[PDB]
Amino acid sequence: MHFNELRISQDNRFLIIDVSVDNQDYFEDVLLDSIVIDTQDTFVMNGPSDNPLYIYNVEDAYDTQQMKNVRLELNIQDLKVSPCSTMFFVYVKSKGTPSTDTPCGFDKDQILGTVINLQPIYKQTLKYLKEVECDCNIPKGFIDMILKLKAIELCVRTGNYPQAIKYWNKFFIK
Amino acid sequence: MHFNELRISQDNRFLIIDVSVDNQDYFEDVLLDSIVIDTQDTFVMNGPSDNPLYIYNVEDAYDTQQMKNVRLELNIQDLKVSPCSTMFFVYVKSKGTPSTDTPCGFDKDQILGTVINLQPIYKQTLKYLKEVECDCNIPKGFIDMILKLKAIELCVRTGNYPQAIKYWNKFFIKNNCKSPTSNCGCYG
Amino acid sequence: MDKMLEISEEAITRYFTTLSQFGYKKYSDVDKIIVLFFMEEMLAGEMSYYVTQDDYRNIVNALYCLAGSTCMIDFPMFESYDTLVHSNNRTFVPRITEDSILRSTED
Amino acid sequence: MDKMLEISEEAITRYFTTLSQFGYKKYSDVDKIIVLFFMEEMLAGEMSYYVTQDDYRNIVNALYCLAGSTCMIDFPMFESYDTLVHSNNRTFVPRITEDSILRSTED
Amino acid sequence: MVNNINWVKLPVILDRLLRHPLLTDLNLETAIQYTLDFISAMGLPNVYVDKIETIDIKEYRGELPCDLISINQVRLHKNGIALRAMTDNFNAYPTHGEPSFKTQGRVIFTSIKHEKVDISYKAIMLDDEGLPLIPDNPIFLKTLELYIKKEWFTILFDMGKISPAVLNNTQQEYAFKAGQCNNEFVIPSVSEMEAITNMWNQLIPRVTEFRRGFKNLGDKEYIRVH
Amino acid sequence: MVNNINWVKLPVILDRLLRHPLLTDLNLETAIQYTLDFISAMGLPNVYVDKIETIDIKEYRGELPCDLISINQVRLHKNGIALRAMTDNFNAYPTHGEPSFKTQGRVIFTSIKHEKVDISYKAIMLDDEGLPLIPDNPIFLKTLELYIKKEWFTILFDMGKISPAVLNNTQQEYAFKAGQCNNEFVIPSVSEMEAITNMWNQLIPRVTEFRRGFKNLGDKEYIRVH
Amino acid sequence: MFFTQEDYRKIEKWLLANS
Amino acid sequence: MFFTQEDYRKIEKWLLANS
Amino acid sequence: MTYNELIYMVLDELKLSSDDSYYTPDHVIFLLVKYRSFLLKQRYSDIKKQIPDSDYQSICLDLIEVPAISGEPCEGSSYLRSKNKVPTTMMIGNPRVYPMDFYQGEITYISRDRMRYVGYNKFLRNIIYCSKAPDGYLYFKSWNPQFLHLEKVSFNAIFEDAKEASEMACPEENGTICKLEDKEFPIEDALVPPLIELVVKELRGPEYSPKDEDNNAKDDLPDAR
Amino acid sequence: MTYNELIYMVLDELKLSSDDSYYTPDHVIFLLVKYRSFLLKQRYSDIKKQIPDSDYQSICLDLIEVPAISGEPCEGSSYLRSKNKVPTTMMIGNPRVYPMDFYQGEITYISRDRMRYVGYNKFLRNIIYCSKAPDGYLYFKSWNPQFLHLEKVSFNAIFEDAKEASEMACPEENGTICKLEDKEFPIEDALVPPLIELVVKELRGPEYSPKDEDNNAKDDLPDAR
Repeated sequence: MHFNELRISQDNRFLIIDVSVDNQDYFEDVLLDSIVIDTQDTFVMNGPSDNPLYIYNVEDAYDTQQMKNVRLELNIQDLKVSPCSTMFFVYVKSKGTPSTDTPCGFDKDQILGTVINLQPIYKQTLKYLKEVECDCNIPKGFIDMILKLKAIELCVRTGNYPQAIKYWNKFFIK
Repeated sequence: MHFNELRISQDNRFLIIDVSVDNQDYFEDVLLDSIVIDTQDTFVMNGPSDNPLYIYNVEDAYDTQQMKNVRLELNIQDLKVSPCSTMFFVYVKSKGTPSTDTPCGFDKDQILGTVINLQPIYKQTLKYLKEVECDCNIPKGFIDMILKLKAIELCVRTGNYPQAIKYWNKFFIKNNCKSPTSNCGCYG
Repeated sequence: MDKMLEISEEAITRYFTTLSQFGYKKYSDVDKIIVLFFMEEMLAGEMSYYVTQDDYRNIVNALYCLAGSTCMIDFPMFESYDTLVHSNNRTFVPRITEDSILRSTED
Repeated sequence: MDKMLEISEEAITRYFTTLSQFGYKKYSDVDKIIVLFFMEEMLAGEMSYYVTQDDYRNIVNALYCLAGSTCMIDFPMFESYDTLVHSNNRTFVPRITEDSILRSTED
Repeated sequence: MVNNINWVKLPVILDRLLRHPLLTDLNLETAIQYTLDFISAMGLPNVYVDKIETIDIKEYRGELPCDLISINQVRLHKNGIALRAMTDNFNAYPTHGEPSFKTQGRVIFTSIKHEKVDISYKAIMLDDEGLPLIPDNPIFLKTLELYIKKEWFTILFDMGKISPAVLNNTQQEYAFKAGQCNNEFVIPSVSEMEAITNMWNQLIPRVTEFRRGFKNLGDKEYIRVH
Repeated sequence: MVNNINWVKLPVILDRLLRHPLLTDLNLETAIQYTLDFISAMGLPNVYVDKIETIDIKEYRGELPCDLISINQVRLHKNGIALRAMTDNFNAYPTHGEPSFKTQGRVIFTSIKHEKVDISYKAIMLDDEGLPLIPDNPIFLKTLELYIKKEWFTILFDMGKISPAVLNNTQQEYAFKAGQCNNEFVIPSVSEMEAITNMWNQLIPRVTEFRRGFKNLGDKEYIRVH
Repeated sequence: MFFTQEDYRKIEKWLLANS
Repeated sequence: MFFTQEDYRKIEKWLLANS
Repeated sequence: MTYNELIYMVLDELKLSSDDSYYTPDHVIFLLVKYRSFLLKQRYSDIKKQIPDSDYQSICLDLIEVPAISGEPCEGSSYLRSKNKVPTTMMIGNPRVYPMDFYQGEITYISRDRMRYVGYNKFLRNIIYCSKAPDGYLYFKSWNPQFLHLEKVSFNAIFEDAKEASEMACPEENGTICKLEDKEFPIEDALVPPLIELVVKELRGPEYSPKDEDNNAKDDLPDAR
Repeated sequence: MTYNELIYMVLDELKLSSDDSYYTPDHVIFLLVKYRSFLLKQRYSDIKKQIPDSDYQSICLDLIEVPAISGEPCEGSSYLRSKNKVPTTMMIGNPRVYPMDFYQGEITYISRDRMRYVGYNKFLRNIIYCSKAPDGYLYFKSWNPQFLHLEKVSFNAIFEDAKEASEMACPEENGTICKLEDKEFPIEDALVPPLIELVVKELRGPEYSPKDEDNNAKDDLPDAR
């Protein structure tokens, strides 16, 4: 099970989630179960936390192949969070048993995808480039921002979300 | 032709390949011919080597949408190679003729995509991660690891495969990884 | 957890490997080893029933201070398939060159 | 673009060539390399959709501060056939020695 | 001190000593000893870490912190009144005033039975290893280098392995740089000269900054206009 | 200083040193070390780069800039009042006025809980490699040349590879050029002498230049005519 | 945590396992 | 794997609901 | 250079080529090893000078924990010691025990007398100290119980017997060199011509001296037989 | 001048022309190199003087990354060492390691003992260091991780063995010179007559000494056979 697109809308008003189940033959029995949204405040390592930001159960929408693909567009202001200074964690679940021929390690019910707003980062890069235009010297804040973004990338791809939030809160919010 | 999912499983077992011909009607006729796997030791500038690591002819199966899309789950132990210290070259040959009026260059019967295990490289980079916190000092290890990875990335994206092999040999050929245990770890 | 076990075993094995090669490890790092294995036995014992999720948050965010502190303790690696910027593999398929009253359409 | 990729590939190849011959490059120059490949990544991904023409102008004018800054980054060469003083290959073809009411006259 | 005490690790001195082929058998074990000897022989207060730590008095006695080297002051925790040196010879001994104190080892002998006292004391800045941490001031580094060089050459000269002229030159250089370092770490800064000036020029002298923690030693003395 | 501090690269000094065949074994490493040693020993304030940088105080503590060496002043961001040095021993420690500051390492101990302060400090002009950058004043270059030569010949004389007369001559020359350099960099220029003149001649003395950033120290003191 | 139903069924299955 | 108090509360409440 | 080259230079200067020679190469090895220490002391004992890298050798030792005296409780703390007896260093060079990496670690090689009283300084309670006991072993001492886990050290010094320390030489990348003749002799080239001259002078006179050659129950040296 | 000219000058002065001679040209080569080192130290150790370029010699080194002790997470940072063993240098000249351009680069070559405590100064953190370890290789250390990328260097110094450094000499434009006899001997021509005199004096007396000629299970040297 995987993500098709997991993006925040360019208008900074919707959080786009478009999930799908993998096309391989032995997820025929497997479906999509729920969508749980967490922020940098309510995250826990062991799956979604209690009192989450927004829970979604997918039988509610439909009345079986329609249930294998889902698309959500959440008005972020309705979630009562800041679209610019929020890092969303999007969990998904399966509620379904694959066949007995699955190769090992592929049978995992849950996934996760981190989300942030790239507009503030784009504005910071534009500001630093404007500074570079004057006298052709590289500000050190620009290199610091680049390397800290790469640090958060490494933390996310290695799954070390606690230190990822620590860096986010320490550098890209305050 | 294009690649949908080209990856090594994070458990260091399976070299995952998922090819699918383009959905545009120009390429409706063209079909996949074979899958040839090469490593940095059996690589040649043009086309696959005459001593590859694995061959798979598509036509030795059901023969049309099944022919247009093919997927493999090759286990690496059968290939007698190391998942982490190896860089695979995936060649896909197409059999057919694209209909005329397609813009040129799109009608490339052969496509190539490389593979590397990024987990051990992240393991190396985590050692220098915390240099980012420490101000007053340049995070030199972090920068060095990032540039080492991006050298391979750019040399791949520009088609400069020989220098990519040279950089891989210089940097990451001595990578270590936990060999997957044959007894399948049971969970779900 | 099953992972605090692995980190603790790795840390103390590295400690005794250093004491085999050298004859000295900084006690400022022996303190970190002590904290680490004390926490793991705390969480894998009869005192794991007194922890809320807020306590879990605090414990994890305090243990991550020990991650890259010394060579004995390393940043753990989890199975992750995410990133800060994701790829858009959606495809475009309009219906016979049609549009809605304002915009485009697909299958 | 397809040219930022070439410039970055050349720049990092030169960087590691120097680190092969030598064991040192100025980190004031590694900073320029970092800026260069960060821009290359950002413009060739999902972040380019926020780019206006004013943003493109500013980005190009900021990147050209990197042009001759180091040996790694070099001035790009584009296909051009112009100059500040163009040639005059027009030919004069008088007709029947005919002056007009005031000016001369050709075909 | 005009300059700032940026801290660096001890082997920065062995970076510099072992340039000399006659000092190549020096070690961190020797560096630690001679560095502590130099720190004490110089007695510069800017090299120590200012710390404050409260203790309780059981009966005219209290436990002293582990890292204490010198006491800036002692005061009562509740009043804030500072303590003086105890001139009394029979403090905690009865037969059949203003508070004071005395410190010898890990014990502080106050004149109060049961109270908490605040001690502002000086210690040594340590490293991640339990080792001393030295200033990187090149004057300090050069003087410490010359101290260690002079000691080692004194040993070699007692052995007869160094010419007496060499040792005389080393001692001369070390003496000049010892004076230079002493002045460098002692002469006040501009901000410290404002404190000294405010202390110096006083139409109505202030002679009771010991009761406070010398808080108002440096405040300006403003006279109203009539 | 009469002249201007035009900056030039470190290997200039090796261009001058290596003309002596007895100094051909010097390297950029030794140049860097002895250049830092010389810059610190002379302590010339015109060689350092004046910078100003604002920090925020958390609770009687603040983070200090990385390149700081000496602090000219510290003031409050909102009011502009300068901070004197700390005379207190119990600054942030409570029990059961005039602002001040104190700096030891990368931390500044001020007497204010939550405020921003401006610090005027001095650092080293650095090179694009990231190395110290020296003036081209040939008096400075000559004195640094003689400093490095004196250290090298001292080492050789310790081994016994240099005559005592040669070392004595080198020390004598270096001593004279050190005096010459100190007078070169410290004697006021004509405009600095105007500032000193306006500071010296004052019918109504000004004794509050520190509250401002010594801004009006050289301001001419005008008397109205009656 | 966010338990799914099937996990609860597993829990009661293994609890009534010692029935 | 790891449980907190709240996880046990959910499990026991869900047991009692269906008994 | 190797033991073989020095040995055969001495032999060829003396022309002891026949197998039926009174003075065998073993005499040459003995004289070379002793005259090496003699020359090194004569050159580097008067006043302190730079010692080249050629005069040194690295031995590798395997350490074992041993009681101070016996297995009693009150007999003091235990010491580590090398498994085998260690060569005696000369006091002219830069002896150093390092943990298989010369550029790292701090193990201090001190005198026997000093090591009785070390580590009382609170900042020197974590420094490992070394000395060669009269037993002939290298004993280790410290106040930091971590030292007892140490298993392997290498000791670099100008050892007083080249043969002993070369026999204890550390394993090379290719492997151990069995024959001493194929190992490298520990001396600077500037001291090699004097060494050969001294050894050749030592054996030149004895080379041509008479022998008690008649088997007649008699001493035949007074008659120059 | 080459090794051949010096060797055959010594031989012709000794008139060791017959192939049936006890003292071959290898004796001459050994004596020449050892007396070269002897003369260089005798001339350039008492006090500091100018060393001409002729006593200097160059080698080519290929660098490989190695662990400090072994592959472990806590054994310290890695080093760069030459693939092959490096000749010992003489502490009389200007040893220098350069990145194949003498007039560029700063790779300091320092003492092995100093190299332990190095790089702590903030401005010396990008300087590459060298020292010939007791293993025999030339190890490299620095705090700027870029040094590990360095692959190939050169090393100029007055080496202890002329032969060892001649074998490791840099390739020339024409190519490698197979025969040691065709390489340039590293000594100034002002020191050559002393060297030839010393070596000829070394072998003059032995050239006319008696040999144990008879094959009779007996030592025949006392009889001047």
